[PDB]
Amino acid sequence: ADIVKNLKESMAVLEKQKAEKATEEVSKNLVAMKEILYGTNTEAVAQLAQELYNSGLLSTLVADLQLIDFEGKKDVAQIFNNILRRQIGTRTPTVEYICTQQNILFMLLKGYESPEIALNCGIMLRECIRHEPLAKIILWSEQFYDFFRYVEMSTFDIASDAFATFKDLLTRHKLLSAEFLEQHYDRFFSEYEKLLHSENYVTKRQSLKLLGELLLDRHNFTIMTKYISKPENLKLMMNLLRDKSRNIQFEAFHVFKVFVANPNKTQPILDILLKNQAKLIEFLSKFQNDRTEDEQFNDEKTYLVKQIRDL
Repeated sequence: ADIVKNLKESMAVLEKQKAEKATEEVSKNLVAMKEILYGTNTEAVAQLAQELYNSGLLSTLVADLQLIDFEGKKDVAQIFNNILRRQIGTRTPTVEYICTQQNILFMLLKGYESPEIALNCGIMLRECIRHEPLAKIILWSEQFYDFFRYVEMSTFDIASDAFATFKDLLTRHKLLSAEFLEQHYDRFFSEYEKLLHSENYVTKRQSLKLLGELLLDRHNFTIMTKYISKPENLKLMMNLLRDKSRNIQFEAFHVFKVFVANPNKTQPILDILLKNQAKLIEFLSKFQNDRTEDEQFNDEKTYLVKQIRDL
Protein backbone atom coordinates (compact mmCIF):
# COMPACT_ATOMS: atom_id res chain seq x y z
CA ALA A 1 0.00 0.00 0.00
CA ASP A 2 1.83 2.99 -1.43
CA ILE A 3 -1.29 4.84 -0.37
CA VAL A 4 -0.74 4.22 3.29
CA LYS A 5 2.79 5.51 3.09
CA ASN A 6 2.11 8.57 0.92
CA LEU A 7 -0.57 9.64 3.40
CA LYS A 8 1.92 9.32 6.23
CA GLU A 9 4.62 11.13 4.22
CA SER A 10 2.13 13.71 3.10
CA MET A 11 0.96 14.27 6.60
CA ALA A 12 4.45 14.64 8.02
CA VAL A 13 4.90 17.56 5.70
CA LEU A 14 1.86 19.28 7.18
CA GLU A 15 3.03 18.52 10.69
CA LYS A 16 5.63 21.31 10.50
CA GLN A 17 5.19 25.04 9.78
CA LYS A 18 4.32 23.17 -0.24
CA ALA A 19 1.31 23.25 2.10
CA GLU A 20 -1.01 23.33 -0.89
CA LYS A 21 0.73 20.44 -2.59
CA ALA A 22 0.52 18.43 0.65
CA THR A 23 -2.91 19.66 1.65
CA GLU A 24 -3.99 18.38 -1.74
CA GLU A 25 -2.13 15.08 -1.56
CA VAL A 26 -3.73 14.47 1.82
CA SER A 27 -7.28 14.90 0.60
CA LYS A 28 -6.52 12.78 -2.46
CA ASN A 29 -5.24 9.84 -0.50
CA LEU A 30 -8.02 10.35 2.01
CA VAL A 31 -10.39 9.91 -0.90
CA ALA A 32 -8.48 6.92 -2.22
CA MET A 33 -8.52 5.20 1.16
CA LYS A 34 -12.24 5.80 1.54
CA GLU A 35 -12.52 4.40 -1.98
CA ILE A 36 -10.51 1.27 -1.20
CA LEU A 37 -12.28 0.65 2.06
CA TYR A 38 -15.74 0.16 0.55
CA GLY A 39 -15.08 -3.60 0.01
CA THR A 40 -16.09 -6.51 2.29
CA ASN A 41 -15.77 -6.53 6.12
CA THR A 42 -7.45 -15.03 6.41
CA GLU A 43 -4.95 -15.13 3.54
CA ALA A 44 -1.38 -13.92 3.13
CA VAL A 45 -2.58 -10.43 2.15
CA ALA A 46 -2.80 -9.87 5.88
CA GLN A 47 0.47 -8.27 4.84
CA LEU A 48 -1.69 -5.21 4.17
CA ALA A 49 -2.74 -5.29 7.82
CA GLN A 50 0.78 -5.71 9.13
CA GLU A 51 1.60 -2.76 6.91
CA LEU A 52 -1.18 -0.51 8.16
CA TYR A 53 -0.45 -1.17 11.83
CA ASN A 54 3.30 -0.90 11.38
CA SER A 55 3.14 2.44 9.66
CA GLY A 56 1.46 4.06 12.67
CA LEU A 57 -1.11 5.69 10.37
CA LEU A 58 -4.04 5.30 12.72
CA SER A 59 -2.43 7.39 15.42
CA THR A 60 -1.16 10.03 12.99
CA LEU A 61 -4.59 10.45 11.42
CA VAL A 62 -6.01 10.95 14.90
CA ALA A 63 -3.14 13.03 16.25
CA ASP A 64 -3.09 15.21 13.13
CA LEU A 65 -6.79 15.79 12.90
CA GLN A 66 -6.31 19.52 13.35
CA LEU A 67 -4.13 20.02 10.32
CA ILE A 68 -6.82 18.61 8.11
CA ASP A 69 -9.66 20.41 6.40
CA PHE A 70 -13.38 20.00 7.35
CA GLU A 71 -14.31 17.45 4.65
CA GLY A 72 -10.98 15.81 5.35
CA LYS A 73 -11.95 15.26 8.97
CA LYS A 74 -15.09 13.38 7.94
CA ASP A 75 -12.96 11.20 5.73
CA VAL A 76 -10.64 10.41 8.63
CA ALA A 77 -13.51 9.42 10.93
CA GLN A 78 -14.98 7.33 8.12
CA ILE A 79 -11.69 5.73 7.21
CA PHE A 80 -10.87 5.03 10.85
CA ASN A 81 -14.21 3.53 11.87
CA ASN A 82 -14.06 1.47 8.78
CA ILE A 83 -10.70 -0.03 9.73
CA LEU A 84 -11.81 -0.63 13.29
CA ARG A 85 -14.88 -2.66 12.31
CA ARG A 86 -13.11 -5.06 9.91
CA GLN A 87 -12.85 -8.70 10.86
CA ILE A 88 -10.21 -11.23 9.90
CA GLY A 89 -11.88 -14.52 10.72
CA THR A 90 -13.23 -14.10 14.23
CA ARG A 91 -10.67 -11.64 15.49
CA THR A 92 -10.83 -7.90 15.18
CA PRO A 93 -7.19 -7.04 14.50
CA THR A 94 -7.55 -3.28 15.02
CA VAL A 95 -9.10 -3.87 18.44
CA GLU A 96 -6.03 -5.81 19.48
CA TYR A 97 -3.93 -3.11 17.89
CA ILE A 98 -5.40 -0.24 19.91
CA CYS A 99 -5.07 -2.33 23.03
CA THR A 100 -1.33 -1.76 22.38
CA GLN A 101 -1.63 1.81 21.28
CA GLN A 102 -3.86 3.18 24.08
CA ASN A 103 -2.90 6.76 23.35
CA ILE A 104 -5.25 6.61 20.36
CA LEU A 105 -8.13 6.37 22.76
CA PHE A 106 -6.78 9.12 24.95
CA MET A 107 -6.21 11.45 22.05
CA LEU A 108 -9.82 10.95 20.93
CA LEU A 109 -11.06 11.63 24.44
CA LYS A 110 -8.97 14.76 24.61
CA GLY A 111 -10.53 16.00 21.37
CA TYR A 112 -13.72 17.08 23.10
CA GLU A 113 -11.61 19.97 24.29
CA SER A 114 -11.14 21.18 20.70
CA PRO A 115 -14.33 22.64 19.22
CA GLU A 116 -12.85 22.16 15.76
CA ILE A 117 -12.47 18.37 16.07
CA ALA A 118 -14.79 17.47 18.89
CA LEU A 119 -17.47 15.95 16.79
CA ASN A 120 -15.22 13.81 14.63
CA CYS A 121 -13.51 12.61 17.75
CA GLY A 122 -16.74 11.38 19.28
CA ILE A 123 -17.66 9.50 16.11
CA MET A 124 -14.41 7.55 16.32
CA LEU A 125 -14.79 7.16 20.08
CA ARG A 126 -18.29 5.77 20.01
CA GLU A 127 -16.97 3.27 17.46
CA CYS A 128 -14.23 2.17 19.86
CA ILE A 129 -16.61 1.76 22.85
CA ARG A 130 -18.44 -0.84 20.76
CA HIS A 131 -15.61 -3.08 21.78
CA GLU A 132 -15.62 -4.13 25.40
CA PRO A 133 -11.81 -4.06 25.58
CA LEU A 134 -11.53 -0.38 24.64
CA ALA A 135 -14.51 0.66 26.73
CA LYS A 136 -12.84 -1.03 29.66
CA ILE A 137 -9.63 0.92 29.11
CA ILE A 138 -11.60 4.13 29.12
CA LEU A 139 -13.80 3.36 32.11
CA TRP A 140 -10.90 2.44 34.38
CA SER A 141 -8.84 5.48 33.44
CA GLU A 142 -8.76 8.72 35.32
CA GLN A 143 -9.51 10.46 32.06
CA PHE A 144 -13.03 9.07 32.22
CA TYR A 145 -14.03 11.71 34.78
CA ASP A 146 -13.29 14.38 32.21
CA PHE A 147 -16.75 13.55 30.87
CA PHE A 148 -18.32 15.52 33.69
CA ARG A 149 -16.50 18.61 32.50
CA TYR A 150 -17.20 17.98 28.82
CA VAL A 151 -20.85 17.15 29.19
CA GLU A 152 -21.24 20.66 30.58
CA MET A 153 -18.70 21.38 27.92
CA SER A 154 -19.48 24.46 25.92
CA THR A 155 -21.71 24.69 22.89
CA PHE A 156 -24.81 22.50 22.80
CA ASP A 157 -23.39 20.37 20.01
CA ILE A 158 -20.26 19.07 21.74
CA ALA A 159 -21.84 18.69 25.15
CA SER A 160 -24.55 16.47 23.67
CA ASP A 161 -21.94 14.54 21.82
CA ALA A 162 -19.87 13.94 24.95
CA PHE A 163 -22.92 12.83 26.86
CA ALA A 164 -23.83 10.20 24.28
CA THR A 165 -20.37 8.74 24.54
CA PHE A 166 -20.67 9.00 28.30
CA LYS A 167 -23.97 7.21 28.25
CA ASP A 168 -22.88 4.44 25.90
CA LEU A 169 -19.82 3.63 28.05
CA LEU A 170 -22.01 3.22 31.11
CA THR A 171 -24.70 1.08 29.51
CA ARG A 172 -23.62 -0.79 26.40
CA HIS A 173 -21.70 -3.57 28.12
CA LYS A 174 -23.66 -4.48 31.23
CA LEU A 175 -21.27 -6.66 33.21
CA LEU A 176 -18.27 -4.36 32.72
CA SER A 177 -20.39 -1.34 33.43
CA ALA A 178 -21.88 -2.82 36.60
CA GLU A 179 -18.38 -3.70 37.52
CA PHE A 180 -17.08 -0.19 36.97
CA LEU A 181 -19.89 1.36 38.97
CA GLU A 182 -19.28 -0.94 41.94
CA GLN A 183 -15.51 -0.41 42.14
CA HIS A 184 -15.80 3.36 41.73
CA TYR A 185 -18.94 4.20 43.66
CA ASP A 186 -17.94 7.09 45.88
CA ARG A 187 -15.94 8.78 43.20
CA PHE A 188 -18.47 8.32 40.41
CA PHE A 189 -21.57 9.47 42.32
CA SER A 190 -19.85 12.38 43.93
CA GLU A 191 -19.12 13.53 40.44
CA TYR A 192 -22.69 12.71 39.39
CA GLU A 193 -24.13 14.73 42.28
CA LYS A 194 -22.35 17.75 40.79
CA LEU A 195 -24.21 17.19 37.51
CA LEU A 196 -27.54 16.93 39.32
CA HIS A 197 -26.92 20.37 40.89
CA SER A 198 -26.21 21.91 37.52
CA GLU A 199 -28.04 25.00 36.42
CA ASN A 200 -27.95 23.82 32.83
CA TYR A 201 -31.34 22.48 31.71
CA VAL A 202 -30.05 19.94 29.19
CA THR A 203 -27.63 18.73 31.82
CA LYS A 204 -30.07 17.98 34.62
CA ARG A 205 -32.44 16.41 32.12
CA GLN A 206 -29.95 14.05 30.49
CA SER A 207 -28.41 13.09 33.82
CA LEU A 208 -31.73 12.46 35.52
CA LYS A 209 -32.84 10.26 32.66
CA LEU A 210 -29.59 8.30 32.67
CA LEU A 211 -29.65 7.94 36.46
CA GLY A 212 -33.04 6.18 36.43
CA GLU A 213 -31.85 3.99 33.61
CA LEU A 214 -28.75 3.11 35.57
CA LEU A 215 -30.77 2.31 38.71
CA LEU A 216 -33.47 0.14 37.06
CA ASP A 217 -31.07 -2.25 35.31
CA ARG A 218 -30.86 -5.51 37.26
CA HIS A 219 -27.15 -5.58 36.59
CA ASN A 220 -26.78 -2.51 38.81
CA PHE A 221 -28.73 -3.85 41.78
CA THR A 222 -26.08 -3.20 44.40
CA ILE A 223 -25.10 0.20 43.12
CA MET A 224 -28.82 0.80 43.47
CA THR A 225 -29.56 -0.58 46.94
CA LYS A 226 -26.82 1.69 48.10
CA TYR A 227 -27.93 4.82 46.30
CA ILE A 228 -31.49 4.71 47.42
CA SER A 229 -30.43 4.41 51.09
CA LYS A 230 -28.89 7.90 51.31
CA PRO A 231 -31.15 10.56 52.76
CA GLU A 232 -29.08 13.14 50.90
CA ASN A 233 -29.90 11.63 47.50
CA LEU A 234 -33.59 11.51 48.33
CA LYS A 235 -33.73 15.14 49.34
CA LEU A 236 -32.11 15.85 46.02
CA MET A 237 -34.73 13.98 44.05
CA MET A 238 -37.40 15.66 46.08
CA ASN A 239 -36.03 19.10 45.45
CA LEU A 240 -35.73 18.29 41.77
CA LEU A 241 -39.40 17.39 41.94
CA ARG A 242 -40.24 21.09 42.31
CA ASP A 243 -38.10 22.35 39.48
CA LYS A 244 -39.55 25.16 37.36
CA SER A 245 -39.36 22.78 34.45
CA ARG A 246 -41.84 20.09 33.69
CA ASN A 247 -39.32 17.86 31.92
CA ILE A 248 -36.95 17.89 34.88
CA GLN A 249 -39.72 17.07 37.31
CA PHE A 250 -40.74 14.18 35.11
CA GLU A 251 -37.31 12.68 35.10
CA ALA A 252 -36.87 13.26 38.80
CA PHE A 253 -40.04 11.28 39.36
CA HIS A 254 -38.49 8.17 37.84
CA VAL A 255 -35.58 8.25 40.22
CA PHE A 256 -37.91 9.24 43.08
CA LYS A 257 -40.25 6.35 42.41
CA VAL A 258 -37.47 3.93 43.18
CA PHE A 259 -36.69 5.23 46.63
CA VAL A 260 -40.37 4.87 47.59
CA ALA A 261 -41.09 1.52 45.88
CA ASN A 262 -38.34 -0.20 47.81
CA PRO A 263 -39.80 -2.78 50.24
CA ASN A 264 -36.99 -2.24 52.71
CA LYS A 265 -36.38 1.49 53.14
CA THR A 266 -33.72 2.32 55.71
CA GLN A 267 -34.94 4.16 58.80
CA PRO A 268 -33.57 7.50 57.59
CA ILE A 269 -35.25 7.13 54.21
CA LEU A 270 -38.51 6.06 55.77
CA ASP A 271 -38.42 9.04 58.04
CA ILE A 272 -37.96 11.60 55.33
CA LEU A 273 -41.03 10.20 53.54
CA LEU A 274 -43.07 10.30 56.71
CA LYS A 275 -41.87 13.74 57.64
CA ASN A 276 -43.32 15.01 54.41
CA GLN A 277 -46.21 12.54 54.02
CA ALA A 278 -49.12 14.97 53.66
CA LYS A 279 -47.09 17.20 51.35
CA LEU A 280 -46.14 14.19 49.21
CA ILE A 281 -49.72 12.98 48.76
CA GLU A 282 -50.79 16.53 47.79
CA PHE A 283 -47.94 16.80 45.29
CA LEU A 284 -48.54 13.37 43.70
CA SER A 285 -52.32 13.90 43.40
CA LYS A 286 -51.83 16.97 41.23
CA PHE A 287 -48.65 15.99 39.47
CA GLN A 288 -48.74 16.24 35.69
CA ASN A 289 -52.24 14.87 35.43
CA ASP A 290 -52.47 16.08 31.84
CA ARG A 291 -50.09 13.30 30.86
CA THR A 292 -52.71 10.62 30.20
CA GLU A 293 -51.11 8.50 27.48
CA ASP A 294 -48.43 7.14 29.83
CA GLU A 295 -50.25 4.27 31.63
CA GLN A 296 -47.18 3.05 33.56
CA PHE A 297 -46.82 6.58 34.88
CA ASN A 298 -50.40 6.88 36.00
CA ASP A 299 -50.11 3.51 37.76
CA GLU A 300 -46.81 4.49 39.43
CA LYS A 301 -48.38 7.65 40.81
CA THR A 302 -51.42 5.78 42.02
CA TYR A 303 -49.16 3.26 43.80
CA LEU A 304 -46.80 5.70 45.40
CA VAL A 305 -49.80 7.45 46.75
CA LYS A 306 -51.01 4.29 48.51
CA GLN A 307 -47.59 3.27 49.69
CA ILE A 308 -47.19 6.72 51.21
CA ARG A 309 -50.71 6.71 52.61
CA ASP A 310 -49.82 3.20 53.86
CA LEU A 311 -46.85 4.29 56.00
